[PDB]
Amino acid sequence: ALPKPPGTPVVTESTATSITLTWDSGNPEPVSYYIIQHKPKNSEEPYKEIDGIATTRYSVAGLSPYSDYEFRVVAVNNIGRGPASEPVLTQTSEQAPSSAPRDVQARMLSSTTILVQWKEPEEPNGQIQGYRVYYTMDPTQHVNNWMKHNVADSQITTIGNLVPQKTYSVKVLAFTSIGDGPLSSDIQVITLE
Repeated sequence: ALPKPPGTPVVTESTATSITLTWDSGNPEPVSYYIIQHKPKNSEEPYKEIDGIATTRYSVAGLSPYSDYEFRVVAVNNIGRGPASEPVLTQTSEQAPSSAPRDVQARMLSSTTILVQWKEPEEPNGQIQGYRVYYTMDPTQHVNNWMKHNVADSQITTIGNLVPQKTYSVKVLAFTSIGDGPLSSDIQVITLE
């Protein structure tokens, strides 16, 4: 007869871009192979299908970081294709952001304070936990020797105690739990009233 549905698949490995599934055959007799059905959790469209999986374990790659996914497994034998299992829900791991905060802007508020603001990076790869604002009077320095101000998840901050009539270079990165993303390319702001 046709195969019965495989056992509900179990996620046993995950990375930022892959999910590894294992399942029970769900069947008394041997199965020829399996088909994995996968989609984003909140897609309302039909599952995509990976055909011809010859074992009861498979890693689905390259998915995107910090994303919700739905999977099912289908068994096939010589008679044909059985019903899909019950779905499993899961989520790929986070990464550091892989793009810079966008539209980074700064303007003078006084001779000693500026206003810095930006937009969220397009590629956060995770929950943004905060931003780090780098600023200096000498941008030839390594960024780790610039002055630094840490911020929570936000898009605007003020920075004070600046020396008047100076060009300050400013760079901003976002960070997730995993790590720091890239720095925006330098902008300049002058402490001139």
